[PDB]
Amino acid sequence: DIFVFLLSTRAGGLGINLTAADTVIFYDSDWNPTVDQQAMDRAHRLGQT
DNA sequence: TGCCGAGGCCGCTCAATTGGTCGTAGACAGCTCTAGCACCGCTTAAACGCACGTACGCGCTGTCCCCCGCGTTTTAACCGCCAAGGGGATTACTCCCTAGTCTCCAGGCACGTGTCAGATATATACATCCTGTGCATGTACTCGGGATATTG
Repeated sequence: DIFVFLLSTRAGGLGINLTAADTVIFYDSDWNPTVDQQAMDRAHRLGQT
């Protein structure tokens, strides 16, 4: 049902296991990488096909 | 110079108040009482309030005559302060005991009536006690002089 999830990277970018998402959009970006890497790899992980 | 070190602005997360919504349980408002006994209306023969010079009692008044007030300033320590120290008032936790609930259960006594008496009120006669008045001394007072106590 739910088309889109809205997150802030520091709140939702860790641990969350959002394997249901086909795609990721950053509306803005932080001065520090690694945050975004976590935010992406909490979709991109072993559960996906 | 350098470096950097120290420096100054902005999203999480938690923790009281605040206000909102849920549902349910006696307790409030109201009805009909009904029922009855007080309020009323209606007389009566009743007490006690009240509008009203005058005798006159004292509240208020025109005088002079003095202490305590009124004014000054030195000082004197009273009272305020701040800062430090010690503990004891305080806080937060864990174990514990009973405060509180309900429930059953009885009879103690506070409740109520049933009769009718020793009580106290009211009158008349009255004597007596008590008030208001008038009337001596006896003291408690104000003063002066000296002894004892106490402050500086």
